Amino acid sequence: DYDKIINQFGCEKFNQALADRLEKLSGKPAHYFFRRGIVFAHRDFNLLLDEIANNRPFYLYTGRGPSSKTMHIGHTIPFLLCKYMQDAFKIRLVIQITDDEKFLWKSMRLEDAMAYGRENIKDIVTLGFDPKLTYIFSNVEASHHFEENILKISKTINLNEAIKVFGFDMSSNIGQVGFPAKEIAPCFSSSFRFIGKGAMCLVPAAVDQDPFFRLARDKAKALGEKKPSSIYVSLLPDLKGVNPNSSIYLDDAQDTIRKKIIAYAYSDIDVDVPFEYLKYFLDDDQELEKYRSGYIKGEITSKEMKEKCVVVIQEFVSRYQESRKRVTDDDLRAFIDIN
Amino acid sequence: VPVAIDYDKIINQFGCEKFNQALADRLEKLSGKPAHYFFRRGIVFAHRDFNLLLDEIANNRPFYLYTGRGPSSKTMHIGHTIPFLLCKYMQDAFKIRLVIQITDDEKFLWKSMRLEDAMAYGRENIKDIVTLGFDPKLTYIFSNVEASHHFEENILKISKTINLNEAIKVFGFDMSSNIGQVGFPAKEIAPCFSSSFRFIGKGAMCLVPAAVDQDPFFRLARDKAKALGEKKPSSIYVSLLPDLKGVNRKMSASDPNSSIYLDDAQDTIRKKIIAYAYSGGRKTGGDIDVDVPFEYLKYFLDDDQELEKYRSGYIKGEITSKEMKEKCVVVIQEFVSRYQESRKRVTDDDLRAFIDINKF
Ligand SMILES: N[C@@H](Cc1c[nH]c2ccccc12)C(=O)O
Ligand SMILES: N[C@@H](Cc1c[nH]c2ccccc12)C(=O)O
Ligand SMILES: [K+]
Ligand SMILES: [K+]
Repeated sequence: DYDKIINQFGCEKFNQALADRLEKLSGKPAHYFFRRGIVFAHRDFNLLLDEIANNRPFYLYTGRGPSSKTMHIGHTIPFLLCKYMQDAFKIRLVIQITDDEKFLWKSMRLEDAMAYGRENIKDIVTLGFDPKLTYIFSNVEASHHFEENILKISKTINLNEAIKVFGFDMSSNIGQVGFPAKEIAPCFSSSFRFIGKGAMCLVPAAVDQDPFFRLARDKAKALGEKKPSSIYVSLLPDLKGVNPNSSIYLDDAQDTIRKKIIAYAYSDIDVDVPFEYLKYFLDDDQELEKYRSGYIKGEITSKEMKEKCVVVIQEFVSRYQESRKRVTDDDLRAFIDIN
Repeated sequence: VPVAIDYDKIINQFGCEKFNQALADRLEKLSGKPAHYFFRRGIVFAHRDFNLLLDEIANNRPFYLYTGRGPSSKTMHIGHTIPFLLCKYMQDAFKIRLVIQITDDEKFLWKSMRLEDAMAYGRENIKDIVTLGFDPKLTYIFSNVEASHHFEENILKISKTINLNEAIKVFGFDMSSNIGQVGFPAKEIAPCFSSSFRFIGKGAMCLVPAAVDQDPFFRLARDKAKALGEKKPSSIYVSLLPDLKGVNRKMSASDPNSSIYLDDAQDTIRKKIIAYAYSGGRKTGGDIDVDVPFEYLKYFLDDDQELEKYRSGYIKGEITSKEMKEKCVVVIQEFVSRYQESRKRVTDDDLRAFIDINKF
């Protein structure tokens, strides 16, 4: 229930007026995420759209927390949204890899969290962001470049707030408690040398990242910075239709994919996982529409739905692996270089 | 109580060991050279595991010193020089490394200050410290803001081992504390571990000369040593020089008029001491135990026999309070003057050598 999720976090409901505006402003149709309700919520997107209308530049900011097995396809969603956004407005993108957060939260040696951090970057670079417009960084290694901001953010946030907003308690470690300043800092242009002096930030994130951003927004004025704007993506469910072997991984083979879908995909179009997967990955609106119409009229079977989902997901992973196989460890360096 | 302090109540309220003359003797044998007068005159009163640091030395194992200063807007008073003098000595006696954390972060995080200022003040305090004349080849002085990231791993590892329950019980944090403050003790703890500095031997033991008010950081550091696979730091504690009325053995300054500052003119030093220094003298021997001028000498008179001569003479009424004050004036005066002429000669080249982690 998406209205209840919006109510709990207290952000705004996304709407199609905002998609039209974005389409109008980009001279190209809004990415289908905005059209299919995958982007369902926001804070101040209108204001970021106003920034584009006034031909002022904005920049994107998103993050990823390590915890490596291979990444699955659900993990690509905000990053795809950033790719489209970068390619539409040829704008800069900063990606935070939270090796520190994963270390501080999970039972994990730091070297491993950092090691997973690097693979996640290789995996993320795969989606083909512009190296001249994208800065991806490890927190452990590189959040000190905006140390001043971290301190400044940290000073404005008392434990009272930290607890209420994040649910810390007497057993939270003092790293966890300090960490939100490191997630908030990249929300401000002053955090990066390579970004214009008062560029607005746009933060595409799982809705569940919101508290960082309501908070960042509350402290912006006190810090003399522009309020970031944010947009939220629904989370792709696993194939059973929920949140192990029923996720679709980025290193799954073509046959592994056809297996997982035929076996586990729950098959009434509001409950149908194969359609839902299609909502997220099938490029063609006229095509997707055929299947929504088709299943609804009973002119298409669950067998056919599964199988169209199969080939679409197969087209996606195959594109991904074709690029992945070619990401050299040299290529990784262009993205993490600050200088 | 002007000079006299119940050192044992201070030692018990913290959980540390008391210093003894056995440890100074051990220090003499091991360095060949005599033990710094700090160790002989009661100024090093408490410690944790100094016997073990001595055992490291005796075992041809290296150690390093670590100490700190939070920068302030204000000129620091001569009291502030005490643990840094102890380091200068320890460094020269063992030709060992020293790391000095300037906590511009802490001062920013705790005070009503722009970060820019804390950092500026930090940079002045590095000039202030270098003045005391350390070995450029063995001393790393750094700002936390610029430089603590070279040990962000240790900060992160340390941060994992300290929960809020503990952070509060130990440091007195509350709901109105900011989250920078709460995380800060990991940053003070980190330099206790040789791995926090690339240029120090794999597992060299740390020795922290400190005000006892700093113990909680080190008790905690020692508690997390095993957790981190690191050697427990040793710690020795200095009794703080009192103000001229005695009493305020705070690193913080009470009534400026009753403290001697590193920028006081010679006549101010005389005026201040003669006017406000509380004396042991009787109405009409002398009461050494409360005599503030003698206490100052205990801290600053680099000559043992001359100290003994004033002590003796005082106890048997052979020396007057005016005379004790007088000698106290000359000693403080010379110390401040040598300090000030040294400050002038400190170039930025001097400074840049102390500041650069690449030197080692
Ligand atoms: N903490 C997030 C990662 C992250 C950091 N910064 C972000 C900004 C936007 C979205 C996500 C992030 C996670 O565990 O996944
Ligand atoms: N909290 C200390 C600063 C400090 C950091 N590390 C230290 C090590 C030793 C002594 C003091 C310090 C102070 O303001 O005094
Ligand atoms: K900037
Ligand atoms: K080391």
